[PDB]
Amino acid sequence: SSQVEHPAGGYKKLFETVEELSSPLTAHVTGRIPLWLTGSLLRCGPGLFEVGSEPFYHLFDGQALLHKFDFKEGHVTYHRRFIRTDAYVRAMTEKRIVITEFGTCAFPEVTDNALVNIYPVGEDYYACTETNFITKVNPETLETIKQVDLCNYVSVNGATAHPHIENDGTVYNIGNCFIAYNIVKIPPLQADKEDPISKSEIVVQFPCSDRFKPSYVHSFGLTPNYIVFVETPVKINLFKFLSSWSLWGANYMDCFESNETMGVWLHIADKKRKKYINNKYRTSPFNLFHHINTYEDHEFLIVDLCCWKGFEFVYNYLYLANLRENWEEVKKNARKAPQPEVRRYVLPLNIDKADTGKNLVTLPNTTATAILCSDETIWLEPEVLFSGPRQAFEFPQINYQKYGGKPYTYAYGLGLNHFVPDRLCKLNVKTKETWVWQEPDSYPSEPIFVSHPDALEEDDGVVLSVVVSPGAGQKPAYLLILNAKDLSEVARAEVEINIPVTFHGLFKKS
Amino acid sequence: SSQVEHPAGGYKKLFETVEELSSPLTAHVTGRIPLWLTGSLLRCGPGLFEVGSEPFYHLFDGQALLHKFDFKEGHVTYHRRFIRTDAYVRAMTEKRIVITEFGTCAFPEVTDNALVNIYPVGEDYYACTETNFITKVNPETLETIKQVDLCNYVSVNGATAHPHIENDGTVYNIGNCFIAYNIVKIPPLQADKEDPISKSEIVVQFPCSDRFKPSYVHSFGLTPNYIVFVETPVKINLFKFLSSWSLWGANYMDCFESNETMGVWLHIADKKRKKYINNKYRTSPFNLFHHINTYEDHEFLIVDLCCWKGFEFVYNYLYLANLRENWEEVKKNARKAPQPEVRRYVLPLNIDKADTGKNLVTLPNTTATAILCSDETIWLEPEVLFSGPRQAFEFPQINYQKYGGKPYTYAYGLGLNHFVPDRLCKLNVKTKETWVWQEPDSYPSEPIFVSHPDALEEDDGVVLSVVVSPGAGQKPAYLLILNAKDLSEVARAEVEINIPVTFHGLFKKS
Ligand SMILES: NCC[C@H](O)c1cccc(OCC2CCCCC2)c1
Ligand SMILES: NCC[C@H](O)c1cccc(OCC2CCCCC2)c1
Ligand SMILES: CCCCCCCCCCCCCCCC(=O)O
Ligand SMILES: CCCCCCCCCCCCCCCC(=O)O
Ligand SMILES: [Fe+2]
Ligand SMILES: [Fe+2]
Repeated sequence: SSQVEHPAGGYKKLFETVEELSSPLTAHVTGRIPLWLTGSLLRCGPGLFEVGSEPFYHLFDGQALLHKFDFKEGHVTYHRRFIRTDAYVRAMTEKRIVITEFGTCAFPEVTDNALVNIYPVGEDYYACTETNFITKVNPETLETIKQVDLCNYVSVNGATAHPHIENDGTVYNIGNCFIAYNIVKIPPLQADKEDPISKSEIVVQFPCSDRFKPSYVHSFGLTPNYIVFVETPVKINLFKFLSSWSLWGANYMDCFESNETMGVWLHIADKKRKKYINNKYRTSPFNLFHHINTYEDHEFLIVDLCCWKGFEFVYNYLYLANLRENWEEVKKNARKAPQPEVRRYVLPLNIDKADTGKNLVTLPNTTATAILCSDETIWLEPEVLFSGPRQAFEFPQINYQKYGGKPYTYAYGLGLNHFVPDRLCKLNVKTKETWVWQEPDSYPSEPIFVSHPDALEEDDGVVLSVVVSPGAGQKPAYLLILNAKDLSEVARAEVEINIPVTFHGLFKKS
Repeated sequence: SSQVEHPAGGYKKLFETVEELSSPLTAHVTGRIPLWLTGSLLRCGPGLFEVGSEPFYHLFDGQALLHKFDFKEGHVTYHRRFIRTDAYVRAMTEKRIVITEFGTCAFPEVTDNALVNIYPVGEDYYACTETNFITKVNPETLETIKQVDLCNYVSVNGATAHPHIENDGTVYNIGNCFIAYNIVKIPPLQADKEDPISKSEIVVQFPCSDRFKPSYVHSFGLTPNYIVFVETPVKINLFKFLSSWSLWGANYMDCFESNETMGVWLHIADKKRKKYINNKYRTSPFNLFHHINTYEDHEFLIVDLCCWKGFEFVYNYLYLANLRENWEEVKKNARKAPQPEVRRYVLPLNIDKADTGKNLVTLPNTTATAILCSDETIWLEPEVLFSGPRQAFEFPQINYQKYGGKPYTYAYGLGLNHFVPDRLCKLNVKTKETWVWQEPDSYPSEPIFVSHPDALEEDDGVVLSVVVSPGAGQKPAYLLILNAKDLSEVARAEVEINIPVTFHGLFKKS
C-alpha cells in the first residue's frame, strides 16, 4: 500500500499537454546506470489533451505520444514524438477533434489513436490501441511509418493492446468478432522475408455468453499448451454500438453496460490442438484488465489476475475531470468504485463426475478451490495474493522472456492510490511478501523488468519506471532504475521537461 | 500455518477413551504460573469412544467429559468427570449404545450428550451440545445436577453451543424452529432469585430460505444493536429427519445435504427494536462454524468469520476412522475438502436505491465490498484476513468481556493441519500479522484468553490451552500458558494421564 497523501495535487501534471522534441535530450544521471543496460525503453501514452479549445474528456482519449529512453555506457537520453495517426493528422489539419475517441465524441470511422502500447511483429514495431488499426513505428527515430488495418488480414473487429509474444517471435492476440472471441496467431518472420501480418490467422474461437452483447476484453492468458480467456460482466451493447453514432451523439464509453447476474465465466482452449475445451468455469463478478501470468502445474492452470471487485465498469472513474480534482475529492470519488485485488484462480483440467460436490483443487500449496456442481458448472474461489483499501497493484510485469507461461515467483507493478499512481511494488506470489518504492509527490509508471545478462535467478535484474516529480526542488521528471531484488534505487536520470501519464511499453535490447 | 508433519500418528491419542478421576491431581509446573491467575479452566469434550464393543463413529459422538484446571497461588490441579446425561447413564445401565448420537445410530429420542461447551446462566453453569437438552453441572465438583429441556420454556427444536453472554449476564442464543430461526433471550438473575430459564423468550425471528429445509447453524453474531445470522448451504433435510428413524436406521449426519445454488445468505436483525431487517445480503458458498467477532463501524457491520470454502459439509471429514488414519492418509483425505479461510464481511445498513450497481462499502480501511443489484440483492465480497493451504485458523477466541460486539484488533485460535490440531495462533485483524506457537508431536486445544485484571490493553493477559503430548520424553498432557502479546511460553503444568480432544470452554474467575 501507499503511505502518502497528495494534497498538493501534483498528479494533475500527468494529464497536462506537452510538446514533442525535435531530437534527444540528455538526462542528468545520479547514481550509476548499469553498464550492461544497452537499448531503448519505449512507452506510449496520451500527450495532447485538447485540440485548441475542444477538450478530450477521458483518460484514453488524448493523442498518442511515443516515448524513448536510450541507455548506453551509463549515459541516458530521452526523446518523444507524437504518432502521426489519422486522428492526430486530421486534427492538426482541421484544427479540431475529428475522430471520435473512446470517451470524446467528435462533432461534424474508427480511431487509430495508438496511445496504449507498443510491440514487435517480425522486425517491425507497432503502436496500438484496442481497435482494428495498429500503427507501424520506427523505434530509433520514433517516426510514424504506416497504418495497418487488421480487418484486411483476419476476421476481428479489434484486438487488445496485450498480445503475448513467444520467444521465437510468434504473436498471439484476442479480439471481438461481430458473435465470438477469436485468437489471432501472427507467425515469426520466415526465410521469404514477407510481412508476417500477411500470414495471420484465427486458430481458435471462444464462445460468447450473450449473442448480442460481447464482453470487453483487455488481455488474456497463455501457457505452452493452453490459452485462457476471462469473460467478465462488462458488456458492449451492440444495439447502441452499431446504430447511427453522430445522430444520438455517442462515443465508445456510451456503449458499455454491466450484466448483473452472469458473474465471471472463465474459458480454456487447447493451444496446440487449436480447440476450445468445454469446461464451464464460473465465479463472482469482477472487472479484469491485466493478467499477471498463467502457468501449468500438474493437471491445473494457475491464473494470476489483477481484479476489481464488482461489476461497474472501472473506466467510469477515469474521466479527466475526476482525475484532475483535488485530493480529498479524488478519494471521495473512488469510495463507491470496485476494490482492487490480486487473485490466484486454479482451473482443474481433469473433471471427474464422481467428484461432484467436492473441491477438485488437490494441489498442496494453494487455497484456491474449484467445485463441481451437478449442472457441470465448476464454481471457483480465489486465493488472494494482495489486498489493500483502494490500493491497486496494477500494470503487472514479470521477467517475461524467461518466465511467461511458466512457474514463477515474482511480479512487479504500479501501485494506485484511489487511481493515482504513487508507488512501485514487488509481490512474491508464493509467500505474499511485498516491497514498496515510494517518494512524496512522485507519480511513477508501469515498471518494466530487464534481466542481467549473467542472471541465475528470476529477479536478477532491474526495473525501469518513468516518474513525474512536479513541484520545485526537483526537475519535472526522471527515469527511475530499481534493483529488482528489493526495489532499492540504483539510479535516476532526470529530464528538464514534463512527461505525461504513460500506460505500457517495452525494453528493446541492442 | 503449521511447520510440522505428524508421521508418528500421536494425534490418535485425541480419540482414545479415558477414565474419570475420583478427585483432583496435582499438575507439575515448570516456569511460573501467574499469581493473578485465580479460577478454573472448564472444558468439554468426548471421553468415551465406545460402549464395550459397540463403537462411536463420529467425532461428535463420544460421551461428554467435563474437565477442570484450577489455578491458585501459582499452583495447579486437574480434575475430570463424565457428565451423567441420559445417554451416558443409560449406556452404563444397559452396557450398550442406547441413544442415537450425531453420527452413530443406536439399535433397539434426542441425545443430551453435552460434549461441546459449557456456559453461565444466572448463578448456574450448563454443559451443552446443539440439541434441546442442556445439562446443569457443578463447576467446583464437576457433578451433574440436572437435565433441562429447552422446549419446556421456548419454541425451538435445538440451540447452539455458542450463546452470546452480555456483561450483565443476559444470554442470547439461536435455534431452528419446525419454519424459522428464533433468537432466545434468557435474562440475568433478578432480585426474585428464580431461575432465569423460566423467564426465557423468543425476541426475534429470522426467515428460512427453503420451507422444508433449514440451514445448519452453529453460532451467530451479536453487537449492542444488532444480531447477525449467516444462513449457509448446509441444509437439514426434514423429510429424512422426521420420518421413522429406527425403521430404516438413520442418524443426524444422514439428514444433511448441500444446496448447490443458494450460496450464503446473511441476515441482520435490530436487537433493541426486536425486528428483522429486510436486506438481501448474498454471497458465494461456504460452511461456517464460528463467528470470531462482530461490531458496528459507522453505518456498517463488520462480520469476521472462520469459513470453509465450498458447500460440502465439513463434518463429512470428521468420522473417527478417518481422523485415526496415518498421516499420509489423513492428508490425502483432506485434499478434496473445503478450504479454511478467515474472512471479513462488511454489511451496509443504509441502502440507497440511487447506488444500484455500485459498491456501498465506503469505509476507508477495508477491501470488503457490497454491491446493490437491481433485484435489491446486495452481493458481498470479503476481505481475506488469513489463508493457508489446509491450515485452518479455527476455534477462535478474543478478549470477549471487554471487546465482544466491539471494535477489536486481536483474535486467538487453534491451528488445524488437514483437520489435526497442531498449533496455537494469534491474528492481528487490522494488519494481518500472525504469531504461532508450536512444538513437535503436540496437539493443543482452543486457546482461551484471560485478561490481567487491571489491563487497559486488549492483549494484556494470557491464553490457556490443553495440550496432548504423547510419545515418551514427556508426560501424556499439560496445561499451556502463553503470553497473549507474542504467544511466548510463560509456563506449563504437566499431568500424568492422557486427555482426549476438547472443543470449547471458559475460564471461571474466583
Ligand atoms: N485502453 C482502454 C481503452 C482503449 O484504449 C480504447 C480506445 C478507443 C476505442 C476503444 O474501443 C474498443 C473497442 C472494442 C470492440 C471492438 C472495437 C474497439 C478502446
Ligand atoms: N458439534 C457439532 C455437532 C453437534 O455436537 C451435535 C451433536 C448431536 C446432535 C446434533 O444435532 C443437531 C440438530 C440440528 C437441528 C435441531 C436439533 C439439533 C448436533
Ligand atoms: C498510469 C495510469 C494511472 C491513471 C489510471 C489508473 C487507473 C487504471 C485502472 C486499471 C488499469 C486499466 C487499464 C489501463 C491501461 C491500459 O489501457 O492498458
Ligand atoms: C480439537 C478439534 C480437532 C478436530 C476437529 C477439527 C475440525 C473442526 C471443524 C470446524 C469446527 C466445527 C465445530 C467443532 C466444535 C464444535 O462442535 O463446536
Ligand atoms: Fe493494459
Ligand atoms: Fe463450536
